[PDB]
Amino acid sequence: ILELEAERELLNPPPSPLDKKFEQWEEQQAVEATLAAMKARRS
Amino acid sequence: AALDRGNEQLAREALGQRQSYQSHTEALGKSLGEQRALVEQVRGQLQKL
Amino acid sequence: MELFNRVGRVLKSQLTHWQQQQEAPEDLLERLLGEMELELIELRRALAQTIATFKSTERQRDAQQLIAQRWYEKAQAALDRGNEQLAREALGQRQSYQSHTEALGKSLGEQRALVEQVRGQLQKLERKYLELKSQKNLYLARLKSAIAAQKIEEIAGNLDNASASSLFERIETK
Amino acid sequence: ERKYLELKSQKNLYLARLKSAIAAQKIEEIAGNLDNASASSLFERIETK
Amino acid sequence: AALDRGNEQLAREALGQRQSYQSHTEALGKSLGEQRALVEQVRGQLQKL
Repeated sequence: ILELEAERELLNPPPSPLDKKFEQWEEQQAVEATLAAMKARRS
Repeated sequence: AALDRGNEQLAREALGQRQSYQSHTEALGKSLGEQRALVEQVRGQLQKL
Repeated sequence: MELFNRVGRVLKSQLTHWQQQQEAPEDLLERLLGEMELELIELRRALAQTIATFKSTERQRDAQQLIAQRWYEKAQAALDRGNEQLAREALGQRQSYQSHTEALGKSLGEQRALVEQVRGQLQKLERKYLELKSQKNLYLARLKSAIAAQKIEEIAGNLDNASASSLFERIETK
Repeated sequence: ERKYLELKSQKNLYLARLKSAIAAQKIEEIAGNLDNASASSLFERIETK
Repeated sequence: AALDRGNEQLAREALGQRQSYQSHTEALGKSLGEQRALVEQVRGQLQKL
């Protein structure tokens, strides 16, 4: 498994907490854009 | 199906997936911008030649 | 010498290229860099063997800390009702298990720095090999182009100086 | 026997360390011959030509 | 992705890497300035010859 993981860390940057939080905020911003469409149609 | 009644909770996951689908869609669309320029330039190369 | 003549096919083939090497380094250069690629595929697998051994030592730490938790569970069966008496022995064992766990964890701090520094050493070195391959390809092009240029100058100098003086002065005298 | 187990762990890690050092030695020595011998041969022989 | 909301903290590392990438990019670009002059001068040498 570790041998497979040595190729994982060659194909994939370590998923630190930083990029993880940025990706979570990206999902948050997608839903915030859907909310904007919702309330613009509701205007 | 969850964007009415304020039940948009499930839209979190549904648009969370769509974000990855849009990234591949625009990766394709911009590859297809180069592939456009390729078919245009190869058509002009041929028609001149 | 008859020995020399016997060796002649193998030695003189090499020497015939040896005098050529100014024109033709390509085979010796690419042979060496091929050997460097054969090494470098080892160096990457040796890095993977170090990472595997580092995290396997950490998996042994994961077991030690799991048995330490098993010692807390056995304490918890006596950590209610004020019956913590048996926790004396249970945590007395866990103290030795924590010492080995943190010995592993701090060995694994050095082994961390080893896998980081060896990864940076490799990525610098192999990227230098990549750019050195780029330079070699461009160097064989430069060399062949210079050789061609030398041939134009030398053949042009013989053409103008030898041929043209032969044309003008022999035609004029005739 | 627990010391033997941990010594087995160390030996496995020592063979990995040794092979990795050997590889490193080969990169430094081949790189030193590549840069110093080969590159000076390229620059100074191309320049003189 | 971190240059909005004042979350530019991660830009420290991201641009810290880009600094090394720009150095190699401009090393290439200035090597490619000499290689430009080489292809120009070799083209003029040939076309005269």
